[PDB]
Amino acid sequence: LWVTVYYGVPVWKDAETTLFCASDAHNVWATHCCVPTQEIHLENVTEEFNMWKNNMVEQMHTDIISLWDQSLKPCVKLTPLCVTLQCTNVTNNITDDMRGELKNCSFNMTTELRDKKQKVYSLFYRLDVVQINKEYRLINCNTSAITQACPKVSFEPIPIHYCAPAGFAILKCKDKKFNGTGPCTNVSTVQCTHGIKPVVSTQLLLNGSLAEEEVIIRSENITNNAKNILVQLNESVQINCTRPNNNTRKSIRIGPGQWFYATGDIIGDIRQAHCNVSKATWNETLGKVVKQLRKHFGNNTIIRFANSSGGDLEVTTHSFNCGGEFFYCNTSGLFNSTWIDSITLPCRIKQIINMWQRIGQAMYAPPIQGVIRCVSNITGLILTRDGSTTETFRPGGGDMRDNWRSELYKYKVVKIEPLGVAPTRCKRR
Amino acid sequence: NLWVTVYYGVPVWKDAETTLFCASHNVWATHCCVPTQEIHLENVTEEFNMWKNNMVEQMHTDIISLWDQSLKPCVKLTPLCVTLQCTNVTNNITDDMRGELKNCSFNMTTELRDKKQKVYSLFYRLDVVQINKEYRLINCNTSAITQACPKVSFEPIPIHYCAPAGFAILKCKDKKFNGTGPCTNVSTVQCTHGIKPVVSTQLLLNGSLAEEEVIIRSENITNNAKNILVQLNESVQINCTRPNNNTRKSIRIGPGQWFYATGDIIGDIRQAHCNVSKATWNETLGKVVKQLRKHFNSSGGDLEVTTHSFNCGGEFFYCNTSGLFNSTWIDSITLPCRIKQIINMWQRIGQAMYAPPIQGVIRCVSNITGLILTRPGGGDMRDNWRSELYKYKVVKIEPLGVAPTRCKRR
Amino acid sequence: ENLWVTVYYGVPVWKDAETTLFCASDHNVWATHCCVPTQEIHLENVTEEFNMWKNNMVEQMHTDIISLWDQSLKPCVKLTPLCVTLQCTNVTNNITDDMRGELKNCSFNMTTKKQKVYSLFYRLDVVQIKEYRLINCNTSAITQACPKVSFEPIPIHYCAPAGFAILKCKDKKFNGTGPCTNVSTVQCTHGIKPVVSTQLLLNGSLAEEEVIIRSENITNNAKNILVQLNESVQINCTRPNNNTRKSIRIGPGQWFYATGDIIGDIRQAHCNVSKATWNETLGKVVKQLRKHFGNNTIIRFANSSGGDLEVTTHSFNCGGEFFYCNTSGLFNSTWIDSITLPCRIKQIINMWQRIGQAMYAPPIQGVIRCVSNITGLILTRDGNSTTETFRPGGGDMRDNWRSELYKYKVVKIEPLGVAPTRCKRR
Amino acid sequence: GFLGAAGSTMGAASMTLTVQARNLLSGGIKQLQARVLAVERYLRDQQLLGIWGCSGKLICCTNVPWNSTWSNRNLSEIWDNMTWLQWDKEISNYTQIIYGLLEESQNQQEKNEQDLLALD
Amino acid sequence: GFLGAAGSTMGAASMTLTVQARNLLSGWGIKQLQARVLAVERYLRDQQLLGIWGCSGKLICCTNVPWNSTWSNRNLSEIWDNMTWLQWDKEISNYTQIIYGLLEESQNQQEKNEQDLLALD
Amino acid sequence: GFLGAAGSTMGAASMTLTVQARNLLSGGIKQLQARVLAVERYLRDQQLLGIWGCSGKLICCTNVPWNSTWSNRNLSEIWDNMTWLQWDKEISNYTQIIYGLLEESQNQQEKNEQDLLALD
Ligand SMILES: *[C@@H]1O[C@H](CO)[C@@H](O[C@@H]2O[C@H](CO)[C@@H](O[C@@H]3O[C@H](CO[C@H]4O[C@H](CO)[C@@H](O)[C@H](O)[C@@H]4O)[C@@H](O)[C@H](O[C@H]4O[C@H](CO)[C@@H](O)[C@H](O)[C@@H]4O)[C@@H]3O)[C@H](O)[C@H]2NC(C)=O)[C@H](O)[C@H]1NC(C)=O
Ligand SMILES: *[C@@H]1O[C@H](CO)[C@@H](O[C@@H]2O[C@H](CO)[C@@H](O[C@@H]3O[C@H](CO[C@H]4O[C@H](CO)[C@@H](O)[C@H](O)[C@@H]4O)[C@@H](O)[C@H](O[C@H]4O[C@H](CO)[C@@H](O)[C@H](O)[C@@H]4O)[C@@H]3O)[C@H](O)[C@H]2NC(C)=O)[C@H](O)[C@H]1NC(C)=O
Ligand SMILES: *[C@@H]1O[C@H](CO)[C@@H](O[C@@H]2O[C@H](CO)[C@@H](O[C@@H]3O[C@H](CO)[C@@H](O)[C@H](O)[C@@H]3O)[C@H](O)[C@H]2NC(C)=O)[C@H](O)[C@H]1NC(C)=O
Ligand SMILES: *[C@@H]1O[C@H](CO)[C@@H](O[C@@H]2O[C@H](CO)[C@@H](O)[C@H](O)[C@H]2NC(C)=O)[C@H](O)[C@H]1NC(C)=O
Ligand SMILES: *[C@@H]1O[C@H](CO)[C@@H](O)[C@H](O)[C@H]1NC(C)=O
Ligand SMILES: *[C@@H]1O[C@H](CO)[C@@H](O)[C@H](O)[C@H]1NC(C)=O
Ligand SMILES: *[C@@H]1O[C@H](CO)[C@@H](O)[C@H](O)[C@H]1NC(C)=O
Ligand SMILES: *[C@@H]1O[C@H](CO)[C@@H](O)[C@H](O)[C@H]1NC(C)=O
Ligand SMILES: *[C@@H]1O[C@H](CO)[C@@H](O)[C@H](O)[C@H]1NC(C)=O
Ligand SMILES: *[C@@H]1O[C@H](CO)[C@@H](O)[C@H](O)[C@H]1NC(C)=O
Ligand SMILES: *[C@@H]1O[C@H](CO)[C@@H](O)[C@H](O)[C@H]1NC(C)=O
Ligand SMILES: *[C@@H]1O[C@H](CO)[C@@H](O)[C@H](O)[C@H]1NC(C)=O
Ligand SMILES: *[C@@H]1O[C@H](CO)[C@@H](O)[C@H](O)[C@H]1NC(C)=O
Ligand SMILES: *[C@@H]1O[C@H](CO)[C@@H](O)[C@H](O)[C@H]1NC(C)=O
Ligand SMILES: *[C@@H]1O[C@H](CO)[C@@H](O)[C@H](O)[C@H]1NC(C)=O
Ligand SMILES: *[C@@H]1O[C@H](CO)[C@@H](O)[C@H](O)[C@H]1NC(C)=O
Ligand SMILES: *[C@@H]1O[C@H](CO)[C@@H](O)[C@H](O)[C@H]1NC(C)=O
Ligand SMILES: *[C@@H]1O[C@H](CO)[C@@H](O)[C@H](O)[C@H]1NC(C)=O
Ligand SMILES: *[C@@H]1O[C@H](CO)[C@@H](O)[C@H](O)[C@H]1NC(C)=O
Ligand SMILES: *[C@@H]1O[C@H](CO)[C@@H](O)[C@H](O)[C@H]1NC(C)=O
Repeated sequence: LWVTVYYGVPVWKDAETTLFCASDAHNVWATHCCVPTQEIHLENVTEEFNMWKNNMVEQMHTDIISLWDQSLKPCVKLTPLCVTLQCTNVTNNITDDMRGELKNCSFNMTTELRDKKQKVYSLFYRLDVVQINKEYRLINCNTSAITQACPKVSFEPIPIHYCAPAGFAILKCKDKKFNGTGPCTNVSTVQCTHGIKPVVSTQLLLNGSLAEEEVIIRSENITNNAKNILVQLNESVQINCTRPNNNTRKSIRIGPGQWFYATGDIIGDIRQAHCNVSKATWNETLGKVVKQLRKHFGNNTIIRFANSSGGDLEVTTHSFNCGGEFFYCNTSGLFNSTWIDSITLPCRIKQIINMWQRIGQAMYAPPIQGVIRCVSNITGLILTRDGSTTETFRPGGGDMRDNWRSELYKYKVVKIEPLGVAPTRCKRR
Repeated sequence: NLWVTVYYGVPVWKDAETTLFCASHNVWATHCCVPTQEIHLENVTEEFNMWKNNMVEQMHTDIISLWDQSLKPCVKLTPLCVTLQCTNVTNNITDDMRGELKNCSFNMTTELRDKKQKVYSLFYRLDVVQINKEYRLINCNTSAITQACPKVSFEPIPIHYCAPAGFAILKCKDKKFNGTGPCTNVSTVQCTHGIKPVVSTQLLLNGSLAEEEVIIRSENITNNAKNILVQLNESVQINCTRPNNNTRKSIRIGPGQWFYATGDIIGDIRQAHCNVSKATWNETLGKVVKQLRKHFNSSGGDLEVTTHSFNCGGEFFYCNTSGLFNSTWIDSITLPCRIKQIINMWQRIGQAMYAPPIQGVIRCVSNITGLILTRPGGGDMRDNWRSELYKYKVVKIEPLGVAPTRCKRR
Repeated sequence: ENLWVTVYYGVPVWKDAETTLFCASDHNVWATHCCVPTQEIHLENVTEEFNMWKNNMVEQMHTDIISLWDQSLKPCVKLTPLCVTLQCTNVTNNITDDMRGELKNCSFNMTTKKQKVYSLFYRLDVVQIKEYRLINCNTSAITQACPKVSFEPIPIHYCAPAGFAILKCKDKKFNGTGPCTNVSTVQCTHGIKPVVSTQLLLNGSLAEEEVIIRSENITNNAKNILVQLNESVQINCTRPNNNTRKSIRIGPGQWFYATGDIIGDIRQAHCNVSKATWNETLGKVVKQLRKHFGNNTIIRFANSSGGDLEVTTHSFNCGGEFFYCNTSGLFNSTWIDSITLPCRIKQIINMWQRIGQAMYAPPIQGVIRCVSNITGLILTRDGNSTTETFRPGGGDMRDNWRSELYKYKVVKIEPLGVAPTRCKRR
Repeated sequence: GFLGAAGSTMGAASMTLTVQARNLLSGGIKQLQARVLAVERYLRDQQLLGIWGCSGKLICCTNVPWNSTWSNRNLSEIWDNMTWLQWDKEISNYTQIIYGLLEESQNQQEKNEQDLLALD
Repeated sequence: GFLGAAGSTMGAASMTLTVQARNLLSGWGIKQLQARVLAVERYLRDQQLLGIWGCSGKLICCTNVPWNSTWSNRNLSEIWDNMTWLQWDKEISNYTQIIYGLLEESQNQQEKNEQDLLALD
Repeated sequence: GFLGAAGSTMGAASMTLTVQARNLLSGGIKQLQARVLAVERYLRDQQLLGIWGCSGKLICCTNVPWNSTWSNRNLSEIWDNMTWLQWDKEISNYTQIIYGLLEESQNQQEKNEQDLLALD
């Protein structure tokens, strides 16, 4: 027998590379994912997948942080804004739940000429100020610069697709009950991932993919209480969120081409922001989650759901960003049951945002005029388990990689190496 | 009995839009680092369209980009956005300059954060706006003013655009080519020849002349939304000056940060102006009219469009052309000029440049090689570059092809 | 008669070339830059011509060093709040009189509400305009170097890109120019520590057989002479004072590191060179200089001339601190147990003769001691009859790299060529 | 010169293939992008010739017959009385069909070579 | 149908090699240039190996280097009919450099022998 | 063993062409420029061998006769005497002449093959 050389051989190795972003043709993602956007079944291929070690997740995480920072990098800083504020209560046609939530603050700030100053006022939410010595300063003035987000820039998530560079391919696992790690016996090759919306939230994962047959419970180690449980639902739960106050925007010149966008006066009555979850739907949804948890924790085990505990209102609440506004909603009205017409969740609003658990940076979110309505789909949950016949589950969050693992779990990147040899009966002459 | 035969190196092409590169303390001399052949194509007829030409769009983009990179590493004049105390310039000043110049005193920073200084400088009226005798610089409203670095030369030099491998630039050599349609005298070139990036309005300066006749070109003749670019058959020589013998003072405003201020005029004070010969100008218009008949004062907007924007000696002039275009067809002409130091180029609003003063007296002589008419108009800029790039197009070379032959493999 | 052109590819030939080399190595500035990890072929019958004075590798290294330095200082605190008037008095608190007048206790108004703060400064960094200001507040911004960044030299290697090779001269007597008959091909250089110094070259390679004196056009007085020693001279340098640091907040998350109080008594920084070792070392240099200047020519060593502190003294970076030592105790003899060199310390540093940039070197806590190897000298000739006077000197950093990159040449591989053969018809 | 034969007939222009091929590989970030792209174009044309069994040739003959429906023109109306610029329009919609046929023919031929070298 | 044959045995997957070849070139700032430059470098390295072994221009190349039972002590009937290329690649993964070195040595000797015969036998 | 044969005569050095060839392609903006240049130089040499009809070969014989003016030497004074570095210097002024002749010869050879295949 003789060595025969073959080129174009259908083989591969696991690999880590840089994927590029493509989209479906002033949004950040639309601007970045400039490349515009089939599937090949691989019969008898049984490849091994590992969600918890998937490099595509780290790439997505890095791309989000980088774009966010590049987006804010050229925007006006609010350094000249942190002066002592003189604040009083907003008491005009305000309900009871809102008393003390809003303050009317006046202060001495700069103008376009170096020798001039102006007295201006703005409204602030209680969560954005620090009382001193009534006199206030903004949160984070003495620890970081606060950058105002540009009002023209949209952070609305749009679907994005990750695509392999030439020489690489993405393998997709089609096993309907795949639990993140292990062998997959139904594999296909794709050029790009499905459209993934880079939605940022805690506790409840919004606008993702649904499971096709049953609720799927995924964990790196289901028996390790230090790890999170990602729960993918097989139907969505619709959640209706709003910020009912008709607001205004007050543009203040702070320098030569530099503007600050202050919260202006509120038109009409002042009410608390909130989210509505259908009650029957939520109850049935948890019953399904519980059946699947029993498969790991015992069919005679008591399963309890309880709310969050420690941490700031970044993780103890359901954080989300819709309509350009940042909401921190109370989910204790959802995670309150023991297993053997609507639920209203009150919400808090903040303008000074510390993204991705960093402490040296902050963003100021300009006010949004009018009234905000958002309708979202709950597609999954993040649960944690308490550390002998009863188990207790609580909402989790904070580490964004776990949100992106809920979509990038079916995909693996491999490198194609189309060259090899094998014995044959031919001889070159 | 025909077989497919495959050929590589086939001399064919397609229209394409690709990136061209430039070849030659001047900004273009520094940028166009590449040093600098024409092949006649017999029996090749090609279609050209100057109004749909990516080469023009790239030249526009490159000029803006280069300008910004040039100003980026320079002194940012934000210490000057203070209230200025200003009076009129008097003493040996003519009647035509009354109220034209102002003497402004102000409180400026120094190299130490705990010290201040009182300085004064002259400004032209166009740069200073009231806000009493209290004034501010016109742009201490919308943006920062960057001082151009005095060592940097923005003198236009000829530059050449060159194609990357796999591409070619085709040149139209037809006489009396009006910027569109088929061209029968065609050749391939490596580069576009020396095009000077001269920035002006109404009158196009130091461009190419037509070989035989004045050529009238427009995207859509008989529309009204389009400019008419007139390429002249002969040049008209225009003599411009800023007669005032000036000086400078260097003011330190920070740790090695210098501001260049206009000093006292050390000679008499007179108005800037441009001259053209009267007969040459009258003959030039007669030729333009003769051609306009084969087909059948400026107004509206700011100085940048209503006047002849002109860069002479590095100084920025805004000349009145009503002395050139005031006649109905059916020894010299003098055009008064204004001088401005705060320049907002290319209709951008987030940027501004301070043009440092120039010592002594400025004189230059330029060639009028074309007009932009609509009645003078223009101010679009892309249209100035279209007057030099109208004869070029970029094509992509496509080396593979197949054809029937009687040759069978083996 | 019957010869035909035959084309060969993979022919072992080359041409002189200038290309870009990349760095490779085994919070340090070079450690994070030379991220590429790190092979010699003797050429049996190759004679090649080398010229260390026109070697492009030297210019490439110079450019890379400047770039890394400037890049590492970009994401750091810009000390503009310090360009204010200072009111300074002399420190007399337990000074041993060698240091009298060297340290000043400066009080100033920090405008970042204003606050009154204190710091100590070395005499060399303060301009007496009481009423003092820091040097360079009239010329350039001063950037504080980031305390976490280490500028300690580590060996680095320059490596050829594909298509290129580096040829190395292995002769033992190589004089810096001309043909070399022991040539080998290498992928990367031997490992060069980017040590910055003047007058004395520290921690370089030693000559293997004898002291080698290399210079371009040696009869020309306006040229530096690079003397490579065959044995090192150990030099012990210290900054005996026990310093502390004072952190002054100057913004929302930004701090200035000021020199704090000295604990214990205050003494002058100094370097120790053994007398016997220095005398034998210097004698060897003289023995070799006479080969160019004459067997009965008197050689005299004299100290440096006037000029900037940076070139009249022996400058070096020790522990991260910047020393400017007086070498007149070394270069002082006529040729026919230890030497103590007094040292000055400076915190505002202007490198590579640039004046538009300045760096503030944060104070270093504790006591500093370095043990360094003198591996070579940089001498110049003083403009005569029978006496040749030599002085230490030269501030051009390129010469500190020519001393290591003298054995290497970069060549471009040209694999294609033709020759006559007797074959035809492909 | 480059494209000197562009207006010549196909049978004349076929004699300047070396001239055209010779200048295709060789005539701030955008300059680097321009060079990378020129290399990619060059390689795609070379890969394609290799797939068709024409590696190393400017003129190569294959086993794919000419299907008359692609042109409906006879000899001396193609190699004469016509230029390549026009031919490139006459068959512009059959290019992908022809390329697919060329790839298939070569794959079949390599298998046949492999068998003959084993059988004999 | 890229990698469509993966999972099929070698005797079937060895056919339709054009598909995995014609799809190797047909694919931020610096990061995208790096992705493109790498794809070119990888392509060229594989082509360089085929060239130096005398397999330029071929997808299927017979050579004159004998197969060793040491590399794989198996019959053709249990390789081409029973194994997939992914399995085969693992089976002989430790003999790849040995085989490649032998292929280069063979080609060098062959070119010299051809030159000697072109020069009048 | 890259350049190991550099000091050897041409007759021996011609046997090490594979070690030289396999080391030519492999082994912030400046790193990309270095990589792009390595690729462009590699491809220019490969294109040139291909245009001369030598693609895939390290040693190729052509039909361009050797001119006694390019080098007035016997084979025994070259192959068993000179190193390649010396040879390269001796005939460097004829480089373009030889290259031009090599391109013309290959173009004629391809046309002759095409005519023979059509004739047979
Ligand atoms: C259309 O094209 C014409 C040219 O055909 C352009 O006009 C020329 O513009 C340039 C730049 O503005 C002028 O150059 C300047 O000339 C000044 C005076 O020159 C005299 O002195 C020099 C001394 O060496 C002699 O060689 C020369 O013959 C003259 O006797 C110089 O003083 C200027 O120098 C500047 O730079 C140096 C740099 O070191 C500084 O030291 C100086 O202080 C100063 O800042 C400069 O060289 C040229 O003279 C103009 N030609 C004519 C005929 O006037 C038109 O501008 C162009 N049209 C448009 C719209 O751009
Ligand atoms: C020529 O080459 C010589 C070396 O051959 C250089 O001399 C060395 O220079 C470095 C830096 O100046 C010295 O490093 C410092 O050593 C101090 C002493 O520690 C000793 O004892 C501990 C006991 O546990 C050992 O672990 C340690 O290895 C030593 O043996 C340390 O206290 C210093 O630590 C501080 O700096 C480091 C910097 O990374 C920080 O991480 C630490 O947290 C801390 O802040 C430091 O490690 C080294 O000791 C010198 N060697 C000798 C023999 O003196 C010359 O400087 C060089 N010449 C020139 C001009 O560059
Ligand atoms: C989950 O997906 C839903 C859509 O399925 C997202 O809700 C949509 O959000 C956009 C942007 O806030 C709304 O559009 C806006 O409408 C106003 C109308 O005046 C217009 O002025 C704005 O310019 C913009 O076009 C859209 O109406 C809304 N959809 C619904 C049903 O209300 C939702 O935000 C996503 N969830 C999360 C957390 O991202
Ligand atoms: C940032 O620092 C300033 C001091 O520099 C803080 O302001 C002081 O707060 C104390 C206690 O409330 C008062 O007694 C002082 O009179 C305040 N100083 C001034 C100048 O007003 C300020 O509170 C800090 N920022 C935040 C968010 O707390
Ligand atoms: C202002 O808010 C505080 C919040 O604790 C509340 O106690 C107080 O009564 C409010 N004042 C008015 C006038 O409503
Ligand atoms: C602005 O400054 C003046 C200074 O006298 C002070 O009286 C006033 O209260 C300040 N205003 C605000 C809103 O802080
Ligand atoms: C002084 O300036 C004012 C405002 O521009 C103008 O009205 C007045 O006529 C000027 N006086 C003189 C003497 O020019
Ligand atoms: C500078 O400031 C002082 C403050 O009293 C003022 O009197 C003076 O008029 C100012 N000078 C100028 C030129 O603005
Ligand atoms: C324009 O003409 C006048 C005479 O009417 C003359 O005094 C002046 O100097 C001329 N200007 C220029 C730029 O030559
Ligand atoms: C013209 O300017 C120069 C500048 O150096 C000066 O020396 C000369 O005296 C001035 N002449 C005048 C005002 O007539
Ligand atoms: C412009 O200057 C030249 C210098 O030779 C002169 O001949 C010409 O007449 C001047 N033109 C005008 C309009 O004054
Ligand atoms: C250097 O050359 C000498 C002859 O001048 C020879 O004896 C010695 O062995 C050579 N050394 C090396 C490293 O090749
Ligand atoms: C040593 O270097 C100098 C450099 O100027 C040169 O002139 C001299 O000839 C060299 N000596 C030898 C032996 O090559
Ligand atoms: C060497 O120096 C002498 C002066 O001492 C000078 O005349 C000669 O030209 C120089 N040689 C070279 C090669 O530079
Ligand atoms: C320098 O220090 C070493 C020990 O680190 C010692 O052996 C040597 O003698 C000292 N040299 C001098 C000149 O004091
Ligand atoms: C152009 O056409 C003429 C016939 O009209 C022909 O003789 C000439 O050779 C053609 N030119 C080229 C380059 O083929
Ligand atoms: C290709 O299809 C278009 C469809 O509009 C047609 O106009 C053109 O003539 C066709 N080309 C060929 C070669 O048939
Ligand atoms: C290759 O085959 C021969 C056959 O005689 C055998 O002796 C040799 O050991 C084999 N190679 C290896 C590495 O076993
Ligand atoms: C080097 O040259 C000698 C003759 O001087 C010869 O015997 C030897 O073989 C050559 N070495 C090589 C590697 O060619
Ligand atoms: C090439 O020509 C130059 C003169 O232009 C001559 O000096 C050189 O020796 C020549 N080289 C060869 C190989 O003949």
